[PDB]
Amino acid sequence: NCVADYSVLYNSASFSTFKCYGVSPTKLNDLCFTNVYADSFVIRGDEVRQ
Amino acid sequence: IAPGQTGKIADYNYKLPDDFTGCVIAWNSNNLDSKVGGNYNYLYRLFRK
Repeated sequence: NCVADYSVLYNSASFSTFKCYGVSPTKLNDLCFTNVYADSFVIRGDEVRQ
Repeated sequence: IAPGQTGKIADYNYKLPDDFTGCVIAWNSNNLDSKVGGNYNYLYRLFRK
């Protein structure tokens, strides 16, 4: 029930890929999904691909 | 500079389509430049609308 505001990832830098989307990426929008399972933690940082 | 990218520099700062299947050479190495006396001649064009 939020504004979404897909103005990140393409923003700043670093980050990771997605590999889990549909078609026409951009700021996603259009389809606004159903849930946001926001998970937070800290990793060693070298793994990344793990 | 790769397919699927959506960063501002990808299109906002500098326009470069990600569907190219040829060859684009955009390296990153100071080497020759080595300009320590305020090398501001190369603009950025951050303000894009």
